[PDB]
Amino acid sequence: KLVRLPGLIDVHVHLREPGGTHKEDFASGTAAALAGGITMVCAMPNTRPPIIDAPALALAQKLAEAGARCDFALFLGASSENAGTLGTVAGSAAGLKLYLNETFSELRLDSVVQWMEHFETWPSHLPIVAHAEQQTVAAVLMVAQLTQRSVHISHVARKEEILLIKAAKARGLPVTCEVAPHHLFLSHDDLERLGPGKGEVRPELGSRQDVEALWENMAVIDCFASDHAPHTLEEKCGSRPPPGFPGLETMLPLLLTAVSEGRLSLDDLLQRLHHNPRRIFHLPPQEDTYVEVDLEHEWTIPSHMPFSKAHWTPFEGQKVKGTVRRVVLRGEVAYIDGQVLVPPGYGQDVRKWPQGAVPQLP
Amino acid sequence: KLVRLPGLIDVHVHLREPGGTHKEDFASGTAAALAGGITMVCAMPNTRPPIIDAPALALAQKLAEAGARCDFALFLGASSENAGTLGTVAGSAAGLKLYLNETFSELRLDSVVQWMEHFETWPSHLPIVAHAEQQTVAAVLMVAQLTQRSVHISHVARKEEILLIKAAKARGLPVTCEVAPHHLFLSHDDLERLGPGKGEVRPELGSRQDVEALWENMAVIDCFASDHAPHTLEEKCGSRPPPGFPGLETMLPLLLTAVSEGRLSLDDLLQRLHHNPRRIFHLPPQEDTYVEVDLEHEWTIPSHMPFSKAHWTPFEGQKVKGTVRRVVLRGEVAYIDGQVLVPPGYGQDVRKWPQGAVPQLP
Ligand SMILES: [Zn+2]
Ligand SMILES: [Zn+2]
Ligand SMILES: [Zn+2]
Ligand SMILES: [Zn+2]
Repeated sequence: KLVRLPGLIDVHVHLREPGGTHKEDFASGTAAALAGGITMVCAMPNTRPPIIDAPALALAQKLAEAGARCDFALFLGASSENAGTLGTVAGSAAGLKLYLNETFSELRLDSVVQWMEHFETWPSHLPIVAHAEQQTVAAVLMVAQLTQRSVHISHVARKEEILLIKAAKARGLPVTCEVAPHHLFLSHDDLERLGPGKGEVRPELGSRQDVEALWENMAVIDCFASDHAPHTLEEKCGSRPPPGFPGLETMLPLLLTAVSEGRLSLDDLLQRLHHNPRRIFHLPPQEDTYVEVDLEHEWTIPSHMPFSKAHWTPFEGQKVKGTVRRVVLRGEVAYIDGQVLVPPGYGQDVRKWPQGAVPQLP
Repeated sequence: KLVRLPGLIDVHVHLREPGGTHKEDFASGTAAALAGGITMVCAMPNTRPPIIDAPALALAQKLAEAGARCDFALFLGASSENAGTLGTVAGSAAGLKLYLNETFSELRLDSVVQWMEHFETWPSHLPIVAHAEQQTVAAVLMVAQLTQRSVHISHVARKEEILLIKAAKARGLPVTCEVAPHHLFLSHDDLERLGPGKGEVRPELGSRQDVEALWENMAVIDCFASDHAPHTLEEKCGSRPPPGFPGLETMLPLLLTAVSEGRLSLDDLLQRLHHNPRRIFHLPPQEDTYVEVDLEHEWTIPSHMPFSKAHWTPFEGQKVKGTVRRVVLRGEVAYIDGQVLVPPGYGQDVRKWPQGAVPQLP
């Protein structure tokens, strides 16, 4: 007996196109999404070139429309040069992303004053997301208060961070956050097995106490999102390992295992992979769209999942219970038992749908 | 014709006793203070042992009462172990100091949650000061708002920081700040001359644009304070140079030069070295206490000033106009033209004066 879920949404994926297509592209990344029960993704802007102006966004939109197999929205990225310049294209994007810790030259912000300028200039009704670790979470929360608006904090990984967000919410501040599966299901205890190269991710893997704190504070977590950050094994095992893990194909199976063990409910899961992503990012419903999962099937995560070009996974060897059996996207069968059945280009930009525009005052 | 000033206050000095007395002690540091026209100092807690509990404070109080030549108050320091333990001695201290960036093991805080615990437990009517650089200023401001109280930011050094504080003040937040003379009178342009060892200080020397921003934003600066941080030349020129500059003997001459050039007024100076320190830290007046200065005398800063055991200065070679001629402290001549005339032990703990206790609700 299969369980029918709505079409799940991952608001944080790196699909590497343009410019890193050996790591992943729209076609491979969205195949990975569908196999993981995800029917809509929001793609991050740290591509090459990065999506930091209108021409780069226009290119990315066409690459996505031609390559995506599931539906999508594309983030714009904040730079040291583009505050006050994105107003005409802002509404066509998923939102604006600020990289406040380690980043590529083009997305580096060298001053909190630049963060303020973005919060002041980006349209007030549109989403802003920050990669912010440790005290940077407190800092960007301050900037959000000074500019009187909301902020979404990406991949919370530490007890310190989730307790700070909890305290902010207790004071009624408009902050939401997400947590990635590797910060719920891996810790320092796994670095031995992974090694210093594969184990490289940002935010870094937490202690057992960090992991326990995130579970204890599940009520504070608004969304789950993969931070799918594909890099090849050659890159991860090399001399200058880039941070990041692939995660689209493993996220839902890991979380379904946790549901089966009673660590959270099916509803808790659907709030965090469907309802809260919709409401925070103003993402539209998808008609005739659903995912069928088998909660009984026990399997072991292999050395690589079938679709991501990353061709490795940090969850290798973990036992899971829960499998995606079928995905239907807008009335077409998109995935069955290991086979993707919609072509590159089937996916659409949800921000171009009438129901996908963010409502605003005239 | 000499100008009579009130007794000036430096709220940020490191006098190194106990535990670093080769660098400075209470007797030498307060001689330096008097020679710089300073009649009251607030001593920082990063001594050895650091002033992080009642026994250490008790020892420091006796060392100061025996050695100080001018009046003083002593800070307590926040640690990872002492939140909630300082209530009985808190009122006897200048305030509580948090070291939020680089620090010794004992004063290191590893989580913003620890900062919050201190803001929640330290008595609400007593001062809290933070060493906070760059985004750390935004972070500690957030903690101050979450806990609904004030904070004083030490040595603001950058355009980024002063503009952040300016924006916070425009929103009516209870934040004050101070700037040190090296961040007004030295910059990157001086690193050539100083070298990488002598030039080591935290916050680091700013760009010319940072320096210009602090002057342009003088209205935002509540206090001047030296951050007198004596280290010997051997230490500064050695393989692991500690950060910090000596500054008590040079601060007032540098600032008087700026007054003579019309860069700020005499009143602007007295607000920042007398009135605002009194009101922010609830420091009492000193009876029959005053400083006589000569604003006409031009001289060149030598390779070392007479009193600090640091026996070097980063201002060597700068031309100044303005000299301290006489200091009277509580009715006794304390300093005349290069000679200190009150003995170690003349100085008193102002927090023990009836007028030096901080008023509170019963
Ligand atoms: Zn990130
Ligand atoms: Zn990311
Ligand atoms: Zn400091
Ligand atoms: Zn200091």
